[PDB]
Amino acid sequence: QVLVLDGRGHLLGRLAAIVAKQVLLGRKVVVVRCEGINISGNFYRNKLKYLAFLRKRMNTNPSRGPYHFRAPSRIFWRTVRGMLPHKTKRGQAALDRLKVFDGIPPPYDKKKRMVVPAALKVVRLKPTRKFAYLGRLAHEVGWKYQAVTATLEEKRKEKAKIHYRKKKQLMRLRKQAEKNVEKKIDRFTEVLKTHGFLV
Amino acid sequence: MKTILSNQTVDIPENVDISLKGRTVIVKGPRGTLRRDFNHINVELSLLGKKKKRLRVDKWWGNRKELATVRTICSHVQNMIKGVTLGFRYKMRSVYAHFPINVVIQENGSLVEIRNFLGEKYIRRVRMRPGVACSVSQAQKDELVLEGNDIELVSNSAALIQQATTVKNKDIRKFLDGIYVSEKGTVQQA
Amino acid sequence: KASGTLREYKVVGRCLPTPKCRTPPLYRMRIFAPNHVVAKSRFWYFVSQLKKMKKSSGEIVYCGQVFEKSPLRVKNFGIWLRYDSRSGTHNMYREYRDLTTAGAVTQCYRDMGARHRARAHSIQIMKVEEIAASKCRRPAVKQFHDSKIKFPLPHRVLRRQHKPRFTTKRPNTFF
Amino acid sequence: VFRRFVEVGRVAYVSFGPHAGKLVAIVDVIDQNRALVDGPCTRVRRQAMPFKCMQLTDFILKFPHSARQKYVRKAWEKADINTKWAATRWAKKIEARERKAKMTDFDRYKVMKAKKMRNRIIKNEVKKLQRAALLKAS
RNA sequence: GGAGCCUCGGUUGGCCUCGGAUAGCCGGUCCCCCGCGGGGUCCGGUGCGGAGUGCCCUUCGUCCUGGGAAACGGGGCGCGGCCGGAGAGGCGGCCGCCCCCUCGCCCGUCACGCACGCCGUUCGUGGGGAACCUGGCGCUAAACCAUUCGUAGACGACCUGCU
RNA sequence: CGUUCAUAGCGACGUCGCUUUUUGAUCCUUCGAUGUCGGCUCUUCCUAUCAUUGUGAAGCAGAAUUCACCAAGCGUUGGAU
RNA sequence: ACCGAACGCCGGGUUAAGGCGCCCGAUGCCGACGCUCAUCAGACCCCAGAAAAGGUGUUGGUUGAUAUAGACAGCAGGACGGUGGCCAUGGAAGUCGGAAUCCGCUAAGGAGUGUGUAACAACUCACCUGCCGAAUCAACUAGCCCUGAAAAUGGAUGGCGCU
RNA sequence: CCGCGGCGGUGCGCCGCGACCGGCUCCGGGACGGCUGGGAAGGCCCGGCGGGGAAGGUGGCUCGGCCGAGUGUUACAGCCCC
Ligand SMILES: [Mg+2]
Ligand SMILES: [Mg+2]
Ligand SMILES: [Mg+2]
Ligand SMILES: [Mg+2]
Ligand SMILES: [Mg+2]
Ligand SMILES: [Mg+2]
Repeated sequence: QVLVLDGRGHLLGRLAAIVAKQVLLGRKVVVVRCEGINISGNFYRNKLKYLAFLRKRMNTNPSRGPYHFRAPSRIFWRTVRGMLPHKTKRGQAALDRLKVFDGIPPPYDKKKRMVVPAALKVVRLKPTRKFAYLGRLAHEVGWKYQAVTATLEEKRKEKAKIHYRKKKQLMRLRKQAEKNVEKKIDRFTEVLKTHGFLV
Repeated sequence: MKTILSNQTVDIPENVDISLKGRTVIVKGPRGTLRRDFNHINVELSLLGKKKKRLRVDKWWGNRKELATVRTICSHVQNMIKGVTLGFRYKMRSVYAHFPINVVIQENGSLVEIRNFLGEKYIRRVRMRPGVACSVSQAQKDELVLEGNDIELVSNSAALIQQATTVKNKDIRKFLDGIYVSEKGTVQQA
Repeated sequence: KASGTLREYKVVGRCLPTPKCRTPPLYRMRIFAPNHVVAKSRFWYFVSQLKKMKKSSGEIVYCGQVFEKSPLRVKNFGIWLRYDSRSGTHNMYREYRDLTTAGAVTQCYRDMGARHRARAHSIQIMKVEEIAASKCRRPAVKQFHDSKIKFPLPHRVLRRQHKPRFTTKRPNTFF
Repeated sequence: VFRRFVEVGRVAYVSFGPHAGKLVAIVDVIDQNRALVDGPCTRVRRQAMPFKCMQLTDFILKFPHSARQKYVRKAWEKADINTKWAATRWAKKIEARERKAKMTDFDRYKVMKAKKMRNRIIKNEVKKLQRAALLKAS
């Protein structure tokens, strides 16, 4: 009942729009590995674009003025907020369905997580164009915890490699088990390729 | 417009053995290995012939700026082949009207102390790029030798010690001093 | 004029007879247009430019569509233009490769739009001529003149991005 | 690092459009993005067709670049492409997928019942294998 | 274990490689190197992906008896030990012992209010919160005022002291 | 013009612009009233950069220098009338 | 005040002008063909913003050369004599300027592009080869892009964003 | 009082069905006319007549195991095309 999306490889605005409509229709969404989100146009372009946004501040009392979140997760959360009616009750309710994370923490690390292929960089940009990793961008604009998030993801990736290896070994046993047993499953396996699987 | 196909060939010499992990050419031979990743150039690096005699670089449906890369990849590969076989030797001669630029290497090649440039108390230490090894030559009085396999790293490390020794707030047409690259050659010629 | 995909129309018309000129001469034209209504208009436009002849003073004798006589052959049309810039008016010779004349003129109009921001109403097609392998000046067209033609469809980007709007699998573009 | 090419005489599978799910030999290349195409034996008339909609197989039957339909028909039947295609894994998983769509509710139930058992027989084999392999490790 | 206000949304699950994209996935190594695995080379398979999210898992009436194929699997909110897991762990795993059952796939064999054509059915649910009856083992206060202080102070606040 | 040399630095005859720190035009707003010059005090913003940082230019030997670029971080005073 | 359309109170349909990533009803079309990357991109009548002039940035056109009688750039070899030619002496024998402005040798060199000289000198700038190995090169023109392009609270293709 | 016989108005409250008409918006079939009495195509083949790319060919060179593959030239038809 909960979309978990891997923010990696996705386009900042293009993912946001897809998340926004889903969140409005009551779907609970989790976006994960937000630092991996990457935005079209070269890096310097987008740094300057952020640094302009930082300049925008309420002159008389900046403490009120636009809160420039540095964290990539919070950046993504901000751009998603831009595509909601976030002054309403329904808009706020919708925003509260959304959940966004720098890196991929423990509830979601052991969950298969989807990819929006309509917002995916490989698909949407030409291969000769330039783009910016929203990690670097966040890092250079203030974000403190790039290095920490990086190290935790190494540990996560190592722990995931093991899990995969064990999954592979089981799949291998399954394939061998079928070969061991293929005369006493023969007239089940036959019907599962009359109605069109296994082929 | 889109050019239906363009390509080139690079005939590797029988001394060298090049291999390519996808788009990441690794060239090895007499002096050592040199890898280089062209993931960012977007081309078909074929490697054809028994005895592995030539490297072929296609580029399908390229527009004019895409087709410019075709040659450049080929050229870098040439330099990579050269570096493995012969190597690169950039010679650079020190120049001065007075202050005789006292050079002295340190760790091995690595460090280059450049004392008494223009009478300045500030000693310019200059690192080299890993693999490059500076050395003070004989048979030529004021002259450095930079040797290394990877040309990029050598020529940049030359530039480091060229720009290090620069003259501020003067007429640089008058004050011609510093260590400048005089000859870009090889370690061994054959 | 606007567009859709054009059809070749043969339009013939004459300045209608008087006491003085009892059997006035017929004039024919090759008028490319979306339909016969606008074809007949376009005819009168060209005919007014050339001859003292307006729609009132004349009659269109025969307007009829002309079909491509070799649809399933692939040909090289040389097409001579006359557009209007933001600046002054200009001549061109373009070359297109198509199954049909009409298609080749449609294909021209689109290019003019793209390459020059030239809008239909600005443009005049003078002649459109199917041409040999040779007599082709444009290397865009020439690169397809080859017997053992061969190329891959390299970075074959997916469509159907909203059949699975979400998915487990990251896609593939090698084939 | 390409293996499949828009060659004259390459058979291609038309992914979608009016003539979806049909094989088609490329007669001649018109343009950057448009081929002149035929499928005499596959019920596809000679026409231009955009590359977008056709994905291309591993079958290059040999005829000259602008032959007159008769000859490409002969090259199709000589190679026996219809038989070869069907024997391919690709065509089989197309056939598979079609069958799954056609599946009636009684059929569906039958399968459910069949799988229920078929996976249970595999599961016990797998568990036993694991415990024995555990025995090898010990 | 029993009632009893209130707040509602829901109406099988999916327990995970990394990533690449002018490439990838799986095997197996005969052979070599590293710490049952990791890396390599070589070979054999897939690749409009069937070791496919176009996917996978799970079944959805209850019972009886009396055959076949499949058969030691499941349970008792069964019970004790040994693990792994810290990013916001919050979940699993593996090992002993007690009792009970014969559950998936085909067949026969009957019966279950068959409520007489007709709507919010069907679950997560022993849900969240608030007020109420039973057992077992645990507990035994701080805070504020007042007073005091002056590192503090407009007043509050703050720092201190007082069997 | 600049010994020489159109363009280091300039630039006639012509021409194209921007600006609202000038002054005019204008009269839209306010005449049941928006307190009318300066100075003092205090903050902030701009850059069309005087100085300072890093640089390209010279008719830059040095010193002094104008010309230009990134640039508004920090400065930019005491008095006589 | 523009564009569409002119209002009794309602149901169904259908439109206009405008739209259809998300805010926001509608492209979640396997839409078609091009063009364009901007360290100030661009993004819809009225309308809320820029010019002259530039740019081998890229893309089209137009017109012309020159070429296997061996180009075009790139590596190199000569650049003379009739001759202090004449006007100008203040010095211009090619060279501050200007009227001239042809012949010889010719393979071929202008009575000279400049550097520079008081003036020379010296240097430099055709015609031809040697190597290499197919297109090369010029002048216009018009699309998108860029330069031109400087304001004072922090800020507005409506916003988010978008390649 | 039992007939819910015949007619007339009604339903306590929530419902559903049916066929008939009006107005819509879609779907699927089939049958025709015209045209350059459509254009192309297909199928059968036969007799000729030329021209072009460019070939079961030949040839220089290259790459693989006389054969297969890749360029190059004159070009008839034993690949086609017009
Ligand atoms: Mg801070
Ligand atoms: Mg100085
Ligand atoms: Mg002068
Ligand atoms: Mg006031
Ligand atoms: Mg400035
Ligand atoms: Mg109007």
